[PDB]
Amino acid sequence: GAQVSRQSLNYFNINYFKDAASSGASRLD
Amino acid sequence: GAQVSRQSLNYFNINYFKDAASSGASRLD
Amino acid sequence: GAQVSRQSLNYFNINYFKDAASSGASRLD
Amino acid sequence: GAQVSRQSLNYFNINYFKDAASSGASRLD
Amino acid sequence: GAQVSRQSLNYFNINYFKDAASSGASRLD
Amino acid sequence: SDRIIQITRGDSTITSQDVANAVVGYGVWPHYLTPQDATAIDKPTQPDTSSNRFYTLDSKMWNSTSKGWWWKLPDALKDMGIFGENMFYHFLGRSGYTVHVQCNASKFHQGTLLVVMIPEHQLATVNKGNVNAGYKYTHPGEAGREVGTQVENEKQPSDDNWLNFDGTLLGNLLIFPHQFINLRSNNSATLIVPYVNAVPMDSMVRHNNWSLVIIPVCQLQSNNISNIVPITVSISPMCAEFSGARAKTVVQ
Amino acid sequence: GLPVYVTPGSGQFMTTDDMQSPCALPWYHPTKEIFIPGEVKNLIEMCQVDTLIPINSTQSNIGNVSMYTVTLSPQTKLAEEIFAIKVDIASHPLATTLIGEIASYFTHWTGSLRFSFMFCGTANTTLKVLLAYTPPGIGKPRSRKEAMLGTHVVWDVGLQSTVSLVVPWISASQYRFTTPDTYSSAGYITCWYQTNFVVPPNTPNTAEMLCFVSGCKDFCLRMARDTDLHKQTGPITQ
Amino acid sequence: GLPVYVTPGSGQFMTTDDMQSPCALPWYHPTKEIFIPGEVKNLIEMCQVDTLIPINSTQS
Amino acid sequence: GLPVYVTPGSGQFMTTDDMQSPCALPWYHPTKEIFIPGEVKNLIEMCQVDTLIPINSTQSNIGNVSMYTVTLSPQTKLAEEIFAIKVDIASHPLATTLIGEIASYFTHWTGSLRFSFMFCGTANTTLKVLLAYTPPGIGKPRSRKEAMLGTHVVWDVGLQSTVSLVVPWISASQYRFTTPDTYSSAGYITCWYQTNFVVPPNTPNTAEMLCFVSGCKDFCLRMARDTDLHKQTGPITQ
Amino acid sequence: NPVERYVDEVLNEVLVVPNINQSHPTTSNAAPVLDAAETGHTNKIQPEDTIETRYVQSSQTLDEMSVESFLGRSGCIHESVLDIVDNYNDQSFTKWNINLQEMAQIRRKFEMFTYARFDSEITMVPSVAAKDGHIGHIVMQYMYVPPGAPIPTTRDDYAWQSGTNASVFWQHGQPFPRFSLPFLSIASAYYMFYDGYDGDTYKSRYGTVVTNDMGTLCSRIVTSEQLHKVKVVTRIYHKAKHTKAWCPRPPRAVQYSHTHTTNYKLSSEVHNDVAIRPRTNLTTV
Amino acid sequence: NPVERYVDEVLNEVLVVPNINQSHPTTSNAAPVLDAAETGHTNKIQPEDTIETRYVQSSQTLDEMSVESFLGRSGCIHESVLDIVDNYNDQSFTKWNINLQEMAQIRRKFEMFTYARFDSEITMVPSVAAKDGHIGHIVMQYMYVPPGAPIPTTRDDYAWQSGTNASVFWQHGQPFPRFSLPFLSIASAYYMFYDGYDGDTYKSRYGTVVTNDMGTLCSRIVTSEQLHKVKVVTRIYHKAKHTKAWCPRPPRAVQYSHTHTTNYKLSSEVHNDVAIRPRTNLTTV
Amino acid sequence: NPVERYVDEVLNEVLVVPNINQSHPTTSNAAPVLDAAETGHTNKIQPEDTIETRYVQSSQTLDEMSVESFLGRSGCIHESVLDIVDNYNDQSFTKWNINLQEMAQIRRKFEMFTYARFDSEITMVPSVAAKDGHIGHIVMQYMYVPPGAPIPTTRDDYAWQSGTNASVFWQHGQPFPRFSLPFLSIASAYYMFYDGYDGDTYKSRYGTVVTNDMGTLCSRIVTSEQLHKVKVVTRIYHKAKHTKAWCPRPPRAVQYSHTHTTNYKLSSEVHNDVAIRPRTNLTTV
Ligand SMILES: CCCCCCCCCCCCCC(=O)O
Ligand SMILES: CCCCCCCCCCCCCC(=O)O
Ligand SMILES: CCCCCCCCCCCCCC(=O)O
Repeated sequence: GAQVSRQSLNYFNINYFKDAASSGASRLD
Repeated sequence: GAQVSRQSLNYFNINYFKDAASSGASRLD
Repeated sequence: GAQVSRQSLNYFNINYFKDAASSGASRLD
Repeated sequence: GAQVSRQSLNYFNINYFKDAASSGASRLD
Repeated sequence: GAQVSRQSLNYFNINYFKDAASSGASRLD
Repeated sequence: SDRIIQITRGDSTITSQDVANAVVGYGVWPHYLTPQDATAIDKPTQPDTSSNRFYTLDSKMWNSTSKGWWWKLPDALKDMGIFGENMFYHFLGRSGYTVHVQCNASKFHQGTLLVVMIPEHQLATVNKGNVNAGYKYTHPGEAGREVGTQVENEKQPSDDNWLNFDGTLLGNLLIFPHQFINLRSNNSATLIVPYVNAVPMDSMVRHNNWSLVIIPVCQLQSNNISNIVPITVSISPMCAEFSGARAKTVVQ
Repeated sequence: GLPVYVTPGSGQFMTTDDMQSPCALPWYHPTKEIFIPGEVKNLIEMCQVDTLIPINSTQSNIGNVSMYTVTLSPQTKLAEEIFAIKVDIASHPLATTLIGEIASYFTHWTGSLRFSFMFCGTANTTLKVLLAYTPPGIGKPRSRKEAMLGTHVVWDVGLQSTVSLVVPWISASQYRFTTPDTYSSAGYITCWYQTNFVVPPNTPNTAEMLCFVSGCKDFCLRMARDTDLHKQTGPITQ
Repeated sequence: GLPVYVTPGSGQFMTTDDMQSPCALPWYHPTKEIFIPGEVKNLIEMCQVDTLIPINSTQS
Repeated sequence: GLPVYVTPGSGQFMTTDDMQSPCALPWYHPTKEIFIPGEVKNLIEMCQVDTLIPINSTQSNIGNVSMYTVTLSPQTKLAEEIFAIKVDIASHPLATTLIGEIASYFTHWTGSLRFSFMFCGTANTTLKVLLAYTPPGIGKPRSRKEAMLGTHVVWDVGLQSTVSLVVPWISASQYRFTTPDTYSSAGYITCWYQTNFVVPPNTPNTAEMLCFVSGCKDFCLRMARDTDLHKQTGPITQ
Repeated sequence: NPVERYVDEVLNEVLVVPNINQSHPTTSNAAPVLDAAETGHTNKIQPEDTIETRYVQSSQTLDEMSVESFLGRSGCIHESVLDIVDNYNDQSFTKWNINLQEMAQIRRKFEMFTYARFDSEITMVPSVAAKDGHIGHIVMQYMYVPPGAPIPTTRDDYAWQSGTNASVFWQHGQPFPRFSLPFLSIASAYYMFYDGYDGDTYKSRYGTVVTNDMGTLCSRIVTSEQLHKVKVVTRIYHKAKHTKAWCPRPPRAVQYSHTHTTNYKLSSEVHNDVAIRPRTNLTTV
Repeated sequence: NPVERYVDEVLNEVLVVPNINQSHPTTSNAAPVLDAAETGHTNKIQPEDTIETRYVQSSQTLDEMSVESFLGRSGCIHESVLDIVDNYNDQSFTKWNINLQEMAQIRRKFEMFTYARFDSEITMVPSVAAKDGHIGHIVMQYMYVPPGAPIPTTRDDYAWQSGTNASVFWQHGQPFPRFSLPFLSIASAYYMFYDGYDGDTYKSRYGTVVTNDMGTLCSRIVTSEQLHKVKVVTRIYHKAKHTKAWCPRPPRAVQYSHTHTTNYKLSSEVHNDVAIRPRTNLTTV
Repeated sequence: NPVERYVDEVLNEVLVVPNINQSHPTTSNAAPVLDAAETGHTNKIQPEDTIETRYVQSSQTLDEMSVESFLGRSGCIHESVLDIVDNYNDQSFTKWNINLQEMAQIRRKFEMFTYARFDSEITMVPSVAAKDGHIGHIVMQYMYVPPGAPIPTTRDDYAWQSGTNASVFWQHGQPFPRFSLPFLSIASAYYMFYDGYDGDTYKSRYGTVVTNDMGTLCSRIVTSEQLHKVKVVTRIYHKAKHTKAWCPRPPRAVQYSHTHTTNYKLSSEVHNDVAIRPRTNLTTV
């Protein structure tokens, strides 16, 4: 998945696999 | 093929080969 | 080259090299 | 991160890791 | 750098390094 | 008439009533150095008409056995008036040239001279290992070199006209700015060449930018051989400018 | 990470590939480019310039300027043959001409060729010659009559010293091999006396002729390859 | 650099794969295509043409 | 997965590459940056500052402050030579100056050089000197007359103690090699008595002069390289 | 424009140098060539002021002379050796007190400034020498042990578990390991020099050893003992990134002798200890 | 259109050649076939002027004949040898004064021009020959030493630290190393030929050796001494990119004998020294 | 739609076959089943015309029967052998006159057409057999030598410099080499058959050897001589891409005997030379 943001500073939060366990470290807060 | 969705959470369902047999596991339902 | 199509089902026909001989199998018809 | 510019000459300043120390050499000035 | 063109046949002239000497063969004329 | 030509440079005017048009080396007319291409920062000196004039060299005699002649520029003009003085008082120099080769005979004569202007004519030595042509040999002055005469020496350059004195075939010299003096057609050749180099200005003492090569490709023949047929060369600098003034350099 | 599939060819080094690579001297700024007369952008520019054909390259002439000249003189027999060579751009004696040397760096050629000839006798020497191009599928002409049935130019010597004969591209295939190949041998170019070499009295009874070659507007080379007109049999040292 | 995951199959050579590859003759321009009668685009075209059956193919 | 083609160069380690890499200390927040006077952003800033030339570095002077001074005194012969050195920024004795040391970390240099001289005799000591720059293509001047034909400055000693001679960039090529190379040897800078060193009675009959060097607005270095002005012949231990 | 600045980066034309303008003859009571070095300032005279110059458009750029460029090249800072001679358990692991003081080339460059702040890119080049013929399957472990963390004393020490410390595992045949480290100091910048002590007595330590503790690099051959003995040498390379430097200083003029100290040795003939070459006399070029 | 130009690049139809137009019989006092080679110009006569031609649409393109294409092919310029025979310390490293004069094939192509400007792509092909059986773990270091930089004199010379010079480390089993170099000259273009000296005396050097100093390539086997001796041969390949050339010249007609010089040798029978093949006579094809 | 056509490509439903429609009993003086094969045309009668058919929706597609598909499979065309037996210098290199005539499987498929035009994908599969135990470090060089280019006669021949020819260097352990070649002919299509000669005499050559010269493939083990001898076999695979074919013909019915020729051998019992199996009689299925 690609959680594309915009500001231009575009953020591409990509999830390469189809399972939540596969993603990297979580964000804080 | 790229089945790009939008919500911003963009989904990129990519098919790297030209044969249906090549794609990964099917969706449910 | 990227022959981007739209329908959303986007098609990305990419040619990675600069010579026609380099591309893969031709389309039919 | 992707600092996409536009002019068309698009610039893609990508940061592949989540730490500032990971990026390449700094710009001048 | 990405010199994105449009026609849809999009052209992606990408320069992966930050030095002119690094790019491939020049265009003619 | 297209057979005629008059060339005026400074206080000199040269004429010919039987020319074969004229050649402008690489299609570029000589011009002064621009500030976009310049590197040396001192203001250049431009003698103008006192240096950009025709200087006539020592004449040579063409006979049935002649193998050719060559001169190097600016070396050939090192002792020619104001132009010569300037090339020794300054570290840097820059110039274009109008080369006018003269040779008349008679209509009952026949012969052909290939006149060529070669940029960076780096001469070779033959069967001498890595020993290269000595400074003195590539700086003969207005006397130039008579191919087929010079008594050999170790640092002596090649004298093979068919190998362009550098390991390449004579037949391909035509790729360089050139003309022919075919006695039945013309009695002179005219070549105007611009400054050609990988740097905007250079030492006129240790770098010869152009080389004038004259090879008789068709033997001089007639039924009145006692009449001497000379070849005369007149060269006029163009847009000559110098930089880096100091004392006068003395060679040798 | 992004799933990838390493394709065949990966890791190989092909001398003609066109990839990008990191610069060993980052931040380095090359010397400003200055204007230099004589820039060349395409080798075709060099193929369009005449260079001399060492047409008289017999063993006794090689190593002498005479290998570039053809002698003409008063004939006692009519319609005598002056010279004959193959038209093939990379064959001998055309091989060492500039266009022949460049053609030797390619595998295929096409287009029309321009052969020029400059008479160098006295201004009072007259002559008419027949330059002929014999398309393939037949042997070289054995006589002037046989030769003139093909493509030709009758050259009259006069105030203008040079004449040109164009060898048109007459081929079954769009291209031909540059190296000596039967199937694609382009034919011959021969020269014959049309009338005779004539001079007044007290005038040299022989004269020379120079021969040139270059390519016409349709000339073109294809498929780069190493040349066989130059070699290295030992180390080139310092 | 972009994090990647080399998948099984990588580096293999399958005679029926359909990948792209660098051209050994860059800048080369192929001979112009001319019209030739009789082009075939699909083998079905050949299956639709009658041919004789060697029906009496006894050894003799 | 995405089909990829591994290019030549992959897996190699080039000390001058500019790639990204994972951080060994994730989440780590560096110490806040505070203001510190004296920040340097470009080495050119250091090349523009004068440093002393160890011009009098004869064997007997090295290891002593006297290696930085040149002695002047009343002359009995006119137009005597005071000193002479090469102008080449990385040659000796310029090599160990700050600009010379920095130039030794690069392969090429260009631009004009600024040489300054401060007279250190008594306030009642007078003198006129001629500082000359001799462009290349000739040997160093053998006399004042020969030297003044080139670029020069006639320095009159007075209330203002220091004078500057600029060695303009006079070269065939846009750049020169920093290491001692014939083709690109920039010339010489010599010093001669223009009049004479004069003092009233009861005043020291000799005086010192200090010499400085720095680069002008057009000075520039290129192509980073390791220096040969410093070495390591053994392990540096704890 | 972030795209116009991009073009300047590719062409390396971010920092251009001034042109030389045409000048003319002058006769004035304003004498730029005259000044006073006593002020501590450099005369700002330019070529146009001392000779008649022509107009010249400069094309040179100062990009490569930037601090980022100068210190942004990867150089060797350590050569770790694991030589299996006669005892695998004792010779298959080692440690190194991290510092940039042991290799002259990079040390001298950084020491041309008093303070410097930067992130670090560490690249490792391991090479396995087959002393007996084979190398087998070599797997290495490089662990960064910050000051305070337990230092391993055996090849199977629990500290190798690396439950918190960062460890990099390399497998022979795989590309060279590489990782980035963020500016590590407890201060705002690293001290290239430090005129201070860790106390006020005759026995207090002096210099950068007091302020530059970076911890230890502990290495070990992960692979258990093999029949054939090997000698693994891992060379460590360092490159500064996102750099800032303050207060430039004179370059090191003599060989270094020890780490964290400016100490030096002098022979009986000092001209041999410096790069200065003796001149015959004042007028011999 | 940057997309229409893209299609022409893929199809290699950027530079098209002119068509041949239909011509007809003529009778005129204008004789195109006649000219004067003495002028130094080539007669511009075309086929339509000498015969009756038909109309033909040309499909040929000159793309492949471009200078970029001609000089844009990677060719061998050096074959470095590190042969371990009896002394590892002396035989495990070497150096080469860089130049494009030692291999005939690429040298001749570049020498068809007087000046040339281009960036360079260097590709290295190392091959380790197992003289005794094994190769162990081979790691190579290739360091570019620009003129002036210290040249290593031992395999452990401090210069190998490469604190500023660019070094490429290759590991056996990894892909071939490759990097780009920007146009390196202090001038605007490289001299393929130079009719000048580095002085004005009988002992001054002549030719391109005066202007073409590119520094040195220093190599060494990083791996320390191994039981089994190897012979590592690294072949260097060069390819010009973003090329420009000026003043074409006659191709080299005889074998090269030395670097930076046009010198040649001649035998007693010169026809053996050139590619020209003796003709029986003027009329024997 | 370029996206709807995309879906058909993935599903392989670009070329659909016609449905069968329902038919009914008929009584007419129009007899579709009757025709005349003498015309040289095939009767176009369909099942609906001879029986009473039901309606059936066809789902079959002809995509896989396309010419691109038929000839678009990579097959072996050559098996190059470099067998080190007793002389490395002579046995470490070889050459092959390129052609698609030596392997029956792909040759027969292409020969089902008279002319064919296509680009080629060449894939190489090298395998190093350790005859003495080790293989060391094997690096191969494959050079394409177009007709006319100098052919190497030794393993160190200058031609291996490959200053212009294309060469592919492969390193043992790296993936299989692969590159594309554009349609190479001097004509518009390749001749699968050629009823012509290269002259008009009793000694002129006949067949495709006259028109199909593709040059030579020169190979060599780049690695210098090693202690242990190896046998390197490189198998070459070819696949046609972007294909067009003209004038289909009868399939090869007997074994091939030589390249570029339709020659064949016949035994005393011809039924053994063809795939036809003798029938007992006309009525024995
Ligand atoms: C595994 C080794 C970590 C690599 C070395 C990192 C060095 C960064 C710290 C620089 C501080 C310089 C002060 C000093 O001389 O000690
Ligand atoms: C590690 C080797 C650097 C590779 C070689 C780079 C060559 C580029 C310079 C070309 C200049 C040609 C002049 C000459 O003949 O020396
Ligand atoms: C390194 C080998 C090049 C690989 C082979 C390429 C083959 C393409 C040409 C096809 C022409 C068929 C005619 C024939 O039977 O010879």
